[PDB]
Amino acid sequence: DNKLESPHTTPDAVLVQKLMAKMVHNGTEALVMEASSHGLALGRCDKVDFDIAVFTNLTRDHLDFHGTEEEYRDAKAKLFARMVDPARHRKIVNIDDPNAAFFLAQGNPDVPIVTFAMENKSADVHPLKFQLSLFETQVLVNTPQGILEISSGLLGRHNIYNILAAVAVGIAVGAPLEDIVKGIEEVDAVPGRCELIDEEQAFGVIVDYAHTPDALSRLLDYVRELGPRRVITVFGCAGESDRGKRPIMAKIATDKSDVTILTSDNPKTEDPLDILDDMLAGVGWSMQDYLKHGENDYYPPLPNGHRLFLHDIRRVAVRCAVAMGEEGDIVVVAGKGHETYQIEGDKKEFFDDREECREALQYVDELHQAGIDTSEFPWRLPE
Amino acid sequence: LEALEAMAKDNQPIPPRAMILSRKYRTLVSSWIEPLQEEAELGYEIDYIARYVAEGGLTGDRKRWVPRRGKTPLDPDAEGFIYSNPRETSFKQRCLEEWRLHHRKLLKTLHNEGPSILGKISESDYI
Repeated sequence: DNKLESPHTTPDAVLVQKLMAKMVHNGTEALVMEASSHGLALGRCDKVDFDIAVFTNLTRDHLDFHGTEEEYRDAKAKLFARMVDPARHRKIVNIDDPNAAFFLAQGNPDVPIVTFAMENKSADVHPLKFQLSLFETQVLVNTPQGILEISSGLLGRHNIYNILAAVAVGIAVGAPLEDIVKGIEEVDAVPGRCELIDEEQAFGVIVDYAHTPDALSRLLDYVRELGPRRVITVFGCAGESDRGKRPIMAKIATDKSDVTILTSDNPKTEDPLDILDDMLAGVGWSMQDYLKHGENDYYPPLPNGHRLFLHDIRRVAVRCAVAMGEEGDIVVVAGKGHETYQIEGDKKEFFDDREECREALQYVDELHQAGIDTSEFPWRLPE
Repeated sequence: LEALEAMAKDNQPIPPRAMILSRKYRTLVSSWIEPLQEEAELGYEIDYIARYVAEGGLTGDRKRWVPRRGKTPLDPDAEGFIYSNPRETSFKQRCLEEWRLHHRKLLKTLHNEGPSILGKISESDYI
């Protein structure tokens, strides 16, 4: 259950094997080595006999590193074919992805193959239920091999696809659907990645990990499909990073969000209010235009009707975004997910977590009782 | 008009200092018009991301317009003027202004040297 601290995403293969042997000697009955596409292409999980090698989402991975598309999928297929057993390896993957079918075509054909696609009729899996919500999204899966009940996912399609892919692995061990109750409970536990709303009765808070433009865009689309009323987001850019990434990120954020807050997610020795101006230049505004408007009490909106806010410090802006939210609306924090490190300059501070959001959602009641207005960025302070 | 014309007779190219504003619309040719500091409508909405990439993207220098404490003027335009650039006025506003003055002078002559005048129909006209 415990996980050792590792700097890289994929540790050394020899060290991983030694840790797995030490665990299997005493304190663990099974040693499963799971690595991502980059870890599998590097050789971390490749040098290990994999009983079940399935892909959750097959697409162009490590295209800039490996230099060729479908390289990670081919490496995973080769690693699975190296150590393969009859009717023991699972090929559960979405049928819509062509890389998944290309990887399933390679290797030993005696291995069991199955599809977890919902729209495909050959996969026989389908949600067949309408219970999507920010707290829990239960589906009644009706498949011959898959379990009946499904796991409550925070996302509309991504979490549903993950639950459908995990249902196959859960049913492979046990045909009874009662054994998947623990897996469904663990999936609804709101992990670090694509976290769900808090259990407390308050506005929805979704902590996500979105840094690349495409992932940020797809997460924003999924939130728009899930967000009933408003889409409130707050994020920032890292210093000495891709300079062209900031304007496209700001544009993709402002295109579909009504109100967005721009902060400094990772200063890392880079001057503040500089990359913030870079993000502001995406919507055509300059920090001068905003600052001279801030002396007034108007704050004109965007031409498309949306609104844009910004602040230097991360804590106060995040607390305001958590407080500036409607009942049916949910607040999305795509700046950082499972990460708990904020490097402001040379020093780093570990002051980024969900406990701050919980404290803000608890104290917003006292703020409203005091009479403070948190509708927009210029809080109307009484006298 | 007179000046730009003058330069021609001399075969000297307009120097690079003519430059676009934050709104790229501003240029000596288009600025004097009445709508001021307003991006011109091109049908298709201006590609905001495209402008960014052009000035600086990935690597490179852009005059990021963030206000700073040091006293160097933010407009690159101000450079070379000792204190600051001249205040903005349209041809229109200027024209109304110029107009008032000539008139004022005639009124001024009237105020001090004008109560009496050569015309004999003046008493009715003065009022």
